[PDB]
Amino acid sequence: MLTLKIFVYTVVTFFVGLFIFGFLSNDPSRNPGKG
Amino acid sequence: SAWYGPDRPLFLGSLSGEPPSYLTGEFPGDYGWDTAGLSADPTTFARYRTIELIHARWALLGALGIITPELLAKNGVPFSEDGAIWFKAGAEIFKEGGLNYLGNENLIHAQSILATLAVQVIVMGAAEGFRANGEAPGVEGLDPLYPGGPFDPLGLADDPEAFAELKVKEIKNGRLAMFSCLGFFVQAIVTGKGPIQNLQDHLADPGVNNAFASATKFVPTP
Amino acid sequence: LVDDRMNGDGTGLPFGVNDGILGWVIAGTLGTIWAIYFVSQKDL
Amino acid sequence: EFYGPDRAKFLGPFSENDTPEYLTGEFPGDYGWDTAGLSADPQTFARYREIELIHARWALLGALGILTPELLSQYAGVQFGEPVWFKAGAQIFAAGGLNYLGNESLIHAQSIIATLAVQVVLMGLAEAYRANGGSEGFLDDLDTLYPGGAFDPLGLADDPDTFAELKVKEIKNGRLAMFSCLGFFVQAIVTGKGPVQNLTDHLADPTVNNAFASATKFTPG
Amino acid sequence: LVLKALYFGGVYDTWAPGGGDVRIISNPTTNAAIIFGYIVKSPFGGDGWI
Amino acid sequence: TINQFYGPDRNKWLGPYSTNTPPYLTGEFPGDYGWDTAGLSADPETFKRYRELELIHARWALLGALGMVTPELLQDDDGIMFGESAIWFKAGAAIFQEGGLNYLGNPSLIHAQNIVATLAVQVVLMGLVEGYRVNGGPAGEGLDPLYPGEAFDPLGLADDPEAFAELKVKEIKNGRLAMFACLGFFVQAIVTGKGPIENLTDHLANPAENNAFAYATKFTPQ
Amino acid sequence: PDLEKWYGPDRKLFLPGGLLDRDDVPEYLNGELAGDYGYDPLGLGKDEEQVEKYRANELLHARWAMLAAAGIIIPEGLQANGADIKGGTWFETGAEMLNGGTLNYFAVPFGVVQNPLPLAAVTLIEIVLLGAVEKFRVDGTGPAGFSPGVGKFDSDIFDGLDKLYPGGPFDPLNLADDPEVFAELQVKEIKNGRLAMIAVLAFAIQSYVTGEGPYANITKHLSDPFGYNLLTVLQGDDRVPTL
Ligand code: CHL
Ligand code: CHL
Ligand code: CHL
Ligand code: CLA
Ligand SMILES: CCCCCCCCCCCCCCCCCC(=O)OC[C@H](CO)OC(=O)CCCCCCCCCCCCCCCCC
Ligand SMILES: CC1=C[C@H](O)CC(C)(C)[C@H]1/C=C/C(C)=C/C=C/C(C)=C/C=C/C=C(C)/C=C/C=C(C)/C=C/C1=C(C)C[C@H](O)CC1(C)C
Ligand SMILES: CC1=C[C@H](O)CC(C)(C)[C@H]1/C=C/C(C)=C/C=C/C(C)=C/C=C/C=C(C)/C=C/C=C(C)/C=C/C1=C(C)C[C@H](O)CC1(C)C
Ligand SMILES: CC1=C[C@H](O)CC(C)(C)[C@H]1/C=C/C(C)=C/C=C/C(C)=C/C=C/C=C(C)/C=C/C=C(C)/C=C/C1=C(C)C[C@H](O)CC1(C)C
Repeated sequence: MLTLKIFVYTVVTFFVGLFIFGFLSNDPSRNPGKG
Repeated sequence: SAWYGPDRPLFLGSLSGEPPSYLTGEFPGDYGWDTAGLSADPTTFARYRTIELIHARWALLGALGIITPELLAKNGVPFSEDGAIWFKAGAEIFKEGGLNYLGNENLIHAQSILATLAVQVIVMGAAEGFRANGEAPGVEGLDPLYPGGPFDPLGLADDPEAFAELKVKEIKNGRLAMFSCLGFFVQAIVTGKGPIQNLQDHLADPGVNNAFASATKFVPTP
Repeated sequence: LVDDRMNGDGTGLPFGVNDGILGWVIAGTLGTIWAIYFVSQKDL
Repeated sequence: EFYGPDRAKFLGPFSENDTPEYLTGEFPGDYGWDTAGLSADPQTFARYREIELIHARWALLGALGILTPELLSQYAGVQFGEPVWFKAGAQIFAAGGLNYLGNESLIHAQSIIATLAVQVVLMGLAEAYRANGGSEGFLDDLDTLYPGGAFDPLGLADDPDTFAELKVKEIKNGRLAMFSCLGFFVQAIVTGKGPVQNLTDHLADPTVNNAFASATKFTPG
Repeated sequence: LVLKALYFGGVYDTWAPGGGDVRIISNPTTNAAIIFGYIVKSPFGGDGWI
Repeated sequence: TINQFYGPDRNKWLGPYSTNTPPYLTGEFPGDYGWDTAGLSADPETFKRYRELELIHARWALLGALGMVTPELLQDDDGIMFGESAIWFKAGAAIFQEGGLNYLGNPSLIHAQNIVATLAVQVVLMGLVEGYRVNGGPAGEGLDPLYPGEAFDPLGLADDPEAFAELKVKEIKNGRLAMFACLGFFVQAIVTGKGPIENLTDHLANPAENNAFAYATKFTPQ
Repeated sequence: PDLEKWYGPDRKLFLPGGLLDRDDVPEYLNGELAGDYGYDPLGLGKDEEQVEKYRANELLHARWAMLAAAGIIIPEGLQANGADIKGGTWFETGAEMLNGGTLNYFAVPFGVVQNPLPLAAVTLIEIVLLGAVEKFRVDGTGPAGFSPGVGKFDSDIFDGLDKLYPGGPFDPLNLADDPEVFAELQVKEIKNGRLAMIAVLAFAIQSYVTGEGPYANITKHLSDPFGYNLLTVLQGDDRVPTL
């Protein structure tokens, strides 16, 4: 169970880190318009 | 943020005053701090800059190596009683178990302090005689202070502006590590416990567990 | 006792970490994502 | 050897390429060591040479002088008030006072303030005559660092060759004596036994009786 | 609010004995671990976040 | 006259037995008795930095010596005006008393308990003060770095440069005497554990036995 | 700098822009004096002669009331924390030496010395000292000198000086030679003086109402904010609760 807990914990913090740094990676510049 | 030239930030900010003329601002970390005039001439400045940067790298390695093993001791790596506390780590070689890297008996497991010092003398003497001279079996012409080449495997030091910015990061991180190494040396003597132990005592009750509790402990008493 | 459990419920357990390796891998994984993000800068 | 472009170096083959340009080997004991670089100024370098020279000589006096009481306690059983040098001063605080070789009628000194006053005035007048380079014609000359006149009775100052290698021998023996003097000083604070006593205890078992055996003595509590 | 709890009459405590009363707060928990362990705490049963 | 203190005809750091003194010491600065056998100030601007150090230290040590003596002079017969902290090297712990640090025996004076607050207030105030000293501020922006003399001399004093120079010689000789004294206070405190005034009174009781000679056996190794 | 916030046509008035158009100010206060907020509901100013003549009395009242504010707040506080003052409270300090009971002077930090001279000597030298000073003030005639700013000045310096601002002998530390900073400090002085005048009149009415000193007022108010204020003191005794 502890091995499963460490596995789910690293999976969740990996995906949440992807979300955090993806929205930090200049997101208001992804528009297809002018401005 | 203009880390070079006359418009660089100085060691007192808005109240800095006119920096010394030899500290023009062409070298990394130039905060215009030479109040004792040690580097008026170029040669003392070059030698002192070498002492700076060599000490900076030695202190970065030192600060990480003082922080790491006692952190791992708190993590479950089994250092018994003195391999955790940095200033007592050297005393670990005399115990019946020897000196075990990461607490495992299969790792290192050293018993001869004379042998480990002798191997270190020949290795570091060759390395430092090579560093001073600027020649080795495989490298011919390299900067004595910023060598590179085989010392830059990742190609990180290529383009001059990134090189200079990383030099500023190097010198400032090194100065911070030198400051913390002075801190480790002083808190070792006056408290008698590890640096992270000092931190966790300061994290429990900072209002009383600080450096002011250990001020009266060195009063010479008749 | 008849069977082995974590018994991590309650206790005000920060981030739900009962062993330090959990906090270490959380910090380490956020650090790896930050490392790739940071080195992959000065782009676009 | 010891002079000119192929002089000996403080790192040997490792001091071939990076050497200071101010260390040209005109002076005895020159090996090229200014890694910290405290002598980029020429007259400042001259002042440090003066410091190094008489420092070496004073160290030679100390190094020979703090072996002889303990060596004489060894072998032919010479008795003292106290033989070990770092506890020699308390000899003057004993009941029998200070005696040169244990004889009550050798010097028998008890007035420590008076001997301090005598030593201060005599060595002060000696040093003042040294630094001034003589006055009113009484030795009112010489280089004040290698005098020779009225200080070299054996006359081993001629033959500029022999003077050069003898000067190198002087500074090099002095540097050995300074290194030894730091040995005596640090063994005094760490071991608390005489230099010869530490060498005697050293010959029994070097494996367990090294400097690491007292490496845990100064562990903070 | 801190000043009101420390020197301006105290605040109402239901955990004081006798049914609770208005008590003057003495020695608040300034421990950072106790303060931020509530924040880092899970919101679910047994922990309830803050 | 003033020639005793300036020019080649001045007094010397070894008197009539000093001709080989150093040639960069022309006799244009206060003090300057010719004592530079180490030769550290042969460099001109490092010499300038060293004079700045000299005068700043001189002023600080005049204040320090007169402050290390003045509480122990103002101590009374029963010892109720000040507690045990009338001795200078135990003054700081006076802020750890339940009555706090009170400037005299009356609790109406200062009455400070927060050493952290006192340290932070001192750091901020002294930072602004020394930044004004190095760069310039309300008290001056282009005055002399060592002798500003426009708000720092409100009682006139520094007129008629003939008297001004010899008064500066008084500054530097009083200062150097003070730093010699402060070195005395430190080395007396570390080897006795007694206040400087009681060192003086114990010596005035018995000068043959009450001297550092009696304390020369204190640091002996076992 | 920033002297266009106290002088000129654009300056801080006694009301902001919405409640006071700039044309509502008296014409004789258009930013020529330090502390000109255009505050004149009742026409006492008339014109510039009467304005500067009243400013003379305003400035003297200010320079008295500021020292007064310090002299009422300081020794009462010193006695309250434990100095040996015996009469720090201002409305009963005079009652100490009615029967020869001379006051104790605190030369802080080296003070608490007894003043060995009685009320008759106090008042005789007080009139002969400040009467001499005030006769000097209207005449601009001063006998001797030795001021720190200019040492041992003769009597031929007070003539030609500006009345109500006599720089030189009365300026030991200078810091007013720049007219810019001198004007800024004039505004600072007159505003501090008006503040202290309000403060000392508040001290008076607070003493008349509460029967105690203003340092006691601020200390008890900081101890119990709602339990000690004006509406608390005029209650007399408690309050019937509304339960
Ligand atoms: C006429 C002879 C004359 C002589 C010999 C000296 C000698 C000296 N002057 Mg003086 N002066 C003289 C005339 C004059 N001086 C001055 C004005 C000054 C000033 C203003 C100053 C001196 C200073 C000095 C000293 C500089 C050298 C030094 O530091 O040595 C080092 C000294 C020694 C190595 C002697 C050590 C003796 C030893 C017995 C000490 C005790 C040892 C302990 C028992 C153990 C200690 C170590 C242990 C703990 C391990 C020195 C002692 C300077 C100084 O150093 O002041 C403090 C200084 O600032 N002189 C004037 C007036 C213009 C003079 C006029 O004639
Ligand atoms: C030049 C300044 C200075 C000096 C010399 C001292 C010295 C001392 N303080 Mg103090 N302090 C100083 C400044 C300050 N202190 C405090 C606040 C306190 C407190 C709260 C306490 C002390 C205490 C002590 C004593 C510690 C006991 C002891 O024997 O320690 C070792 C010291 C000696 C054996 C004396 C000889 C000193 C010498 C070896 C060192 C001189 C060189 C310095 C390293 C120079 C450092 C320069 C600075 C700018 C980095 C000690 C003599 C404690 C005390 O009195 O306990 C009874 C105490 O409780 N200090 C503040 C904040 C307001 C300071 C601000 O500047
Ligand atoms: C270079 C000179 C020199 C040195 C190194 C020493 C060293 C010593 N003497 Mg000393 N002395 C010296 C000169 C003189 N002594 C005396 C008179 C006495 C007496 C009467 C006594 C001593 C004692 C001592 C010891 C101090 C006690 C102790 O354990 O301290 C701590 C010791 C150490 C930390 C180790 C050794 C110190 C060394 C590393 C420091 C060297 C510092 C300087 C570089 C030396 C030069 C300083 C000045 C002169 C320029 C110590 C080992 C005492 C003793 O032995 O009691 C048992 C004692 O009673 N001395 C006189 C006057 C005649 C001297 C010179 O004129
Ligand atoms: C967030 C609130 C706020 C802000 C940012 C402003 C800002 C401004 N007001 Mg204004 N005003 C406010 C609220 C506010 N007002 C309220 C509540 C009132 C009714 C009393 C007024 C009535 C008012 C008038 C009549 C005028 C202005 C004017 C102005 C302008 C400049 C002059 C000035 O300082 O006014 C002065 C305002 C005061 C002197 C009120 C006293 C403010 C002090 C400093 C109170 C200290 C605050 C303290 C923390 C209490 C807050 C408690 C809080 C918990 C509720 C300026 C841009 C002027 C203007 O319009 O220019 C053309 C003008 O004529 N205001
Ligand atoms: C149980 C423990 C888990 C608790 C999670 C919280 C841990 C504490 C982190 C709080 C830091 C606050 C981040 C605010 C700025 C982030 C925006 C950014 O990123 O801005 C990005 C910006 C871009 O230039 O850079 C920058 O400003 C520099 C970024 C500063 C962030 C410092 C990170 C600390 C060390 C990272 C991991 C140690 C790495 C080890 C793993 C690596 C592989 C082994
Ligand atoms: C700039 C200036 C200018 C002005 O004017 C003048 C002046 C003052 C001169 C100046 C300043 C200066 C300074 C600041 C200095 C300082 C320094 C330092 C601190 C160093 C350290 C430095 C430090 C260092 C190197 C450190 C190092 C460390 C090390 C190696 C360590 C090691 C180790 C480890 C890992 C762990 C184990 O278990 C133990 C050991 C083995 C032990
Ligand atoms: C070159 C260089 C270059 C780079 O770059 C930089 C640097 C690093 C800086 C450098 C180096 C330097 C060095 C090495 C130094 C060292 C020195 C020494 C060791 C000294 C001693 C020195 C030492 C000495 C003098 C000593 C002396 C001694 C004595 C007197 C003694 C006395 C005594 C006696 C007899 C007897 C009695 O019973 C005791 C006593 C009293 C005790
Ligand atoms: C010239 C020459 C030349 C040749 O060639 C070479 C050589 C040898 C290098 C030379 C010499 C040099 C010298 C002599 C030096 C010395 C110095 C000093 C001693 C300083 C002090 C200096 C000193 C000082 C600043 C001091 C200061 C002090 C202070 C702050 C104090 C404070 C205090 C007090 C009040 C009291 C209380 O309760 C405590 C406290 C709070 C703590």
